[PDB]
Amino acid sequence: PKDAQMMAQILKDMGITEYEPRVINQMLEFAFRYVTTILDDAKIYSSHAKKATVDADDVRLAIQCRADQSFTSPPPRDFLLDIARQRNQTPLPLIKPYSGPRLPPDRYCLTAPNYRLKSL
Amino acid sequence: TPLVDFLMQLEDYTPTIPDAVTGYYLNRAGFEASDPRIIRLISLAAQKFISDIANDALQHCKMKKYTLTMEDLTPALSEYGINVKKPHYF
Amino acid sequence: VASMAGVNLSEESARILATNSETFLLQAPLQRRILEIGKKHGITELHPDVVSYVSHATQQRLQNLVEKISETAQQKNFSYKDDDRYEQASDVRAQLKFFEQLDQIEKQRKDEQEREILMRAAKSRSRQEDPEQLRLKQKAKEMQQQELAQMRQRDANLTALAAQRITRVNLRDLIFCLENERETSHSLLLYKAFLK
Amino acid sequence: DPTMYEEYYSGLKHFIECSLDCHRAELSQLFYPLFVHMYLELVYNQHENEAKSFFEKFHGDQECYYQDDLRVLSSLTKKEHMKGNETMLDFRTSKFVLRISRDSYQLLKRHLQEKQNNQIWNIVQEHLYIDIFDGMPRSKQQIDAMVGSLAGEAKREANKSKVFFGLLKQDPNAPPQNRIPLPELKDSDKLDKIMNMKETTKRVRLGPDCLPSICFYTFLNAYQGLTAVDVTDDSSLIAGGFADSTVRVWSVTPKKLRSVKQASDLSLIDKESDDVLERIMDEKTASELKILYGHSGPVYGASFSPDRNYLLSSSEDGTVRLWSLQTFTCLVGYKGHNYPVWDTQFSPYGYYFVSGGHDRVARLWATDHYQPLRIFAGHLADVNCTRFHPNSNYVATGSADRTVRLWDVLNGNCVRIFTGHKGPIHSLTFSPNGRFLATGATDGRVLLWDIGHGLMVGELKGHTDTVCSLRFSRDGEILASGSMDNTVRLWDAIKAFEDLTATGHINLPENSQELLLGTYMTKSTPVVHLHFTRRNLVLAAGAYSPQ
Amino acid sequence: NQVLTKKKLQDLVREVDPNEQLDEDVEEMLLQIADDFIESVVTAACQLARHRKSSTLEVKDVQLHLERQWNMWIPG
Repeated sequence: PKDAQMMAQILKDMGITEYEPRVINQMLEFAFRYVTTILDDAKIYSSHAKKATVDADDVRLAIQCRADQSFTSPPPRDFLLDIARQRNQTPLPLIKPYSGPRLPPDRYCLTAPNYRLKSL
Repeated sequence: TPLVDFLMQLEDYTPTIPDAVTGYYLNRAGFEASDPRIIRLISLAAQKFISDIANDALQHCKMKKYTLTMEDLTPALSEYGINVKKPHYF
Repeated sequence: VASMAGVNLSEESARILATNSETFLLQAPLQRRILEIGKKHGITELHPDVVSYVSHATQQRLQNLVEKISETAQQKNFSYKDDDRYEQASDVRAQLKFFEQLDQIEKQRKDEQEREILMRAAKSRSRQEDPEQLRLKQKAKEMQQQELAQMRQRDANLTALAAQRITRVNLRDLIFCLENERETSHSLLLYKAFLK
Repeated sequence: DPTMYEEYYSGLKHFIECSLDCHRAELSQLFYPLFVHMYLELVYNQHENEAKSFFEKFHGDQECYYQDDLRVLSSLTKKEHMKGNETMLDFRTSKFVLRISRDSYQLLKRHLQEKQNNQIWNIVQEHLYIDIFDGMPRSKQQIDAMVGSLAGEAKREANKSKVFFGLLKQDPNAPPQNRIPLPELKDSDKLDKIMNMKETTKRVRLGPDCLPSICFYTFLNAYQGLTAVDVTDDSSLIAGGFADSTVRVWSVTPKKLRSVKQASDLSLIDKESDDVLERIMDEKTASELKILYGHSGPVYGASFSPDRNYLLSSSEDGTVRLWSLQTFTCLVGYKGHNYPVWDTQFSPYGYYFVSGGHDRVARLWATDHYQPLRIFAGHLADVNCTRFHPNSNYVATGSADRTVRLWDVLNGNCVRIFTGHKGPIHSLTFSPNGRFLATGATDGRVLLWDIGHGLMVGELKGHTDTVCSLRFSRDGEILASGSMDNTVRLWDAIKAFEDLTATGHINLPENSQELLLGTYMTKSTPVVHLHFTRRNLVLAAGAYSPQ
Repeated sequence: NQVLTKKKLQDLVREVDPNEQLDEDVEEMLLQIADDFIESVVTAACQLARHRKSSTLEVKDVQLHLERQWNMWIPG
């Protein structure tokens, strides 16, 4: 196909030699889902600005307002290094010698009487 | 306790989806088969969801019965807030 | 409202009956708050019906989150053991009570072993030099047994003289209602909340 | 400025390739960081056409080991594409370290302090550190051995901190026992070491002559993909983490897996009995296989505790789970990552554990707190591996930004940075001495690092695909390597450490051929785990994939 | 500077449950979530207003960001 032969070149440019045949079919299904939610929001933004033609600033708005919600990322390095030094300053606690099975408080564990219904 | 009564009746009930298949997709998400009746209620809830979508789609087909087309699933899931996608790339 | 059979309509209508079965932001500091973010875009003045619309929008954001954390803060206040339609299946906590009793027994055993080692340190017909810890510490053991007797006669002398559930919402209930919704699932406010 | 970046970079490219060959191989190090820092500054200032032209003109003169980073960069053409990458966002703000000699830096600074090239000199002194050592300029096959990372080839001032790399109990390199608050040694834990030294009595000296026997424990069907294996310290249990969100414990000794009795059955028996543990076992529950459910995602880490209770597992759903091996249920779910936790490991003393995830940190937990104790947050990509030191005062975290970092458990400080891998590190192991560290990555290279000197001491380059499992022997005589080429290679881990600076590097020997004692090929089976029995017998586990 | 006065938030809980008490940590996180919501909504609404070539930030702009990204549908 046309758009399915370009999908095998996006993977081969990323060095993916081996892949399942259903991999191309659902990256095209995601790419179709992504463009019919940019352009669906683009004509919502065009009707907000009251213009009959969806021009390039509408797609510039609908991309950056969908990328502000959908595609997130891990926390940044200046945020990870601040919560590290706030946590790594606290000294390590000592251990009670014969406390038993060392566990968190019981509202943080998964150890409850764990009931079930009576069969009748 | 209407639902507690129903789950107690769910022993001796065989659902449309098997418990070897409903229990497989529950084990995939961490839900382990402690009680068969609970697996059966989950199976029946999934069945009701698919059946309700199908019945709405049939009312749309009768308005425009017989064949279920993507243009029947499209207004049927639109009241659910679900925008279904055409394939369009095959 | 756009969807007549919408699926979040049936959620918060059945959630309220589950909690029944057990903000109005300040207009003066908010109007300065909108205008300062408007300097970064060129939105120099705002419409007079917006600062009360954002306050109605902030209310329905937190009321959709206060109702959501209330139906999981009452999920923990359902005691099964009062009902007898339910049966207990696996208690790890009573096994832990057994472990606590076993640990007390082990500590007693360790104390006995230490006493035996002290006695061995100078075993003779008569007390032997520095390691004669048996001569003094064993007398102290007898003194400790005499002290126990006290914890048993105080229980005896005083006997002779004699002769609407409240729901508290933890940070877990707020965290549980953040990783489920699509917004604030991968966010720096939930990621920091794992350390608070 | 931006339209003449292909004139600044090609001028410095013309100066370096016209230099003499002793300084040319060392001055070729600043081709890659000056190519990326000029390309990322073009796309951050919204100069896309010029960025695309620069990428096309200079991408093919970059070293072959950099193809993956080059492909991620070729995708990055917009500014907002790079504003949510968080690896090139941290590459743009950090400084490339670029260890060069003073004999070659004099030729570089005599070509940059002049006004003819004051623009590329302005990019160098803004985006590049330069760490100068007084010595010989390195060869090209020695520079190739120690570069490969992003913000790579770190300073010698990082690798000069005092590291207590010795074992606990005199050793001057050993930390005190009260440095890290380690747990007590119980009488059941002291009973374990009594039968452990009975196994050490039958332990064979391996060396280059008495090559060990390898017992492969293949997973035959495994149509749910096996993603994690661990074996206990005595070869008694084998755990399997699978892609169908299950952990499966197998007993390999002829002794079935039993759960302890329920609380009603324990209340009627008495304690203080000699049998006690035997009395508690339930015989109604006795299988050769126990399946553990509760992860909502593929289990990627698996770690036993040294007392043979307390299985650990981490998965894609962002939780680390502590499974009991006496009740065979889940106890705790440690939710600190929102992202796939790629590895976890218990401490060799069994109280603390470290888990590294997709969120580019490694957390230190203690099995007593719902929150971590130390956050090791200096990596620029995913923390793929997390390994404890044999004294458990130091945590080595390999990662996907081609660096290995040692972290002190006190203060959470990075005390060593080991760069020189070309792919993401997928295996770490420590020497039983505590002096050395073997790391493997996707380039098929096993790099042997010193820990006191912070210097790589050897390079083992026999493997072809990703080296996913390393272990040293119980004596330290042999390092075993298992990779995706379905081979278990054995390396001489005594002849590799025969020699024990201020130049911050040693001349690596190119001796891999003499350090290979043998290569054994698996039948279509990638060697996921490697384990050494206490009688020095190699165990290996891998799902058989016909492929 | 604080827009939510920590007492009207307690009336948002009393309307749902007459018998419920939040923790101080929960209240502070709820206040942070409110502050973050106000900031994100205003920034995107202002992006829509610049798009409509306006300096006025009318509700149409605030109402559009709720319906498309948050699905709130507050009556205007």
